[PDB]
Amino acid sequence: SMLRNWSWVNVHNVHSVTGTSENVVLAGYVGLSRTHDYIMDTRSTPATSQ
Amino acid sequence: SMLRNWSWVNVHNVHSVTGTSENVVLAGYVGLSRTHDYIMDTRSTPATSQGRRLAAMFYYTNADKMLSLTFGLAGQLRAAADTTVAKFQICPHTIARAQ
Amino acid sequence: GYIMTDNDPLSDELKGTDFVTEQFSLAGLTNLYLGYFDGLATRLGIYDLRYTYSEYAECRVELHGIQRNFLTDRLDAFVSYKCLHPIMFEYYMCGANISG
Amino acid sequence: FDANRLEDHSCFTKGWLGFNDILLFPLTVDLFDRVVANEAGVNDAGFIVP
Amino acid sequence: GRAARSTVRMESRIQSFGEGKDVDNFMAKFHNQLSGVYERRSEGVANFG
Amino acid sequence: METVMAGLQKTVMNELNRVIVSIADVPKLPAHRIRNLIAVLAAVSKPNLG
Repeated sequence: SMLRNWSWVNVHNVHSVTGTSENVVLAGYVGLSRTHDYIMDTRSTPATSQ
Repeated sequence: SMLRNWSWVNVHNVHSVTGTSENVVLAGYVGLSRTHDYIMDTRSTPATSQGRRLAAMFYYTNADKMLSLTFGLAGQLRAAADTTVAKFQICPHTIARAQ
Repeated sequence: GYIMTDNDPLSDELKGTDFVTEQFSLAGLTNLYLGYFDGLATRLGIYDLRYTYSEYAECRVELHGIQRNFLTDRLDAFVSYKCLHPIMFEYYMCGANISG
Repeated sequence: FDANRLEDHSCFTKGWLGFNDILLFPLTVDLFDRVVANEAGVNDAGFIVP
Repeated sequence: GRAARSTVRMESRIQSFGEGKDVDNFMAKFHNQLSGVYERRSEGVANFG
Repeated sequence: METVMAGLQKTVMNELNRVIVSIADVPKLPAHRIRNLIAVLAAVSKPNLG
């Protein structure tokens, strides 16, 4: 059942839908800004209506 | 076979192609400037399209082609040194008089 | 820096011609691909960040077919990287076609 | 340092009278858990030094 | 080589640069860009960066 | 929890130890559905999503 799903193919003919690869290293959410704003009651809830 | 190839000659009658000697010490490639500029922006190249063409020929070359290129330069420079020697009368007497 | 053709004697003869006169780089080739893909995908209302990430100092974007050995399967050298049928292209691109 | 040449001090350690001992007073716990940090095989929020 | 008399040497001298450039923020770029090849939290990637 | 917050220091990558997601109020969901998403949130961080 795995040969029938084209597991036999040359892996060099499989292209990403963008044609590119990617190495992402992004500074992310830590949560110190949101917890600080909650204690000061400035912006307690950050989730918007949308 | 070494004697038949004149291993016995005077090492002073053997003249460089240029009529000069040399001792060059010029500060060179380290690679910290090339690697620093890569981390700043990985989307550039240090190799220009003229250097990629020159690189291609060295892939596609044999010793015979390179030997004639440089054994022709050695003739060209030795004829320009022979002109300079004749012009300025460079002989052991003339160099010793300068010393 | 590789003359890759399906005809093995042809790539040996192309070394001594004006084929090697004009040159280009993988970095320059990639930078044109990301620039055009970003503008086109936006015009299709996608807004992908493959070009935004390429301009971050900790992120690198490369073409997908780089990890293969180009000296091996040279008989598929001139086959493009278009993946989907000429009709599934018209399905997405509102009747537009690129080949036929 | 003790006398290392001719039963006398060197050119550099001679005449050093010293001062009051340095007290490393951490204003944060970082210096405390970096000194006892064992960087051999564990993640421990430190460098991987083989 | 009995009559050569010419020598050539290359010096790998490095100088300092970037009077203000915040060393610690480049060291972050270096060990993040090269994380896909070399182990990011190591004493060699921090030293060479 | 207070044991966890005691060791919540900054690493050598100028990086916090963990990602903080502070919950003030809870979206209206069944309890079992809430427990299931905690399982997901514990596994989203692991390599290959656990």
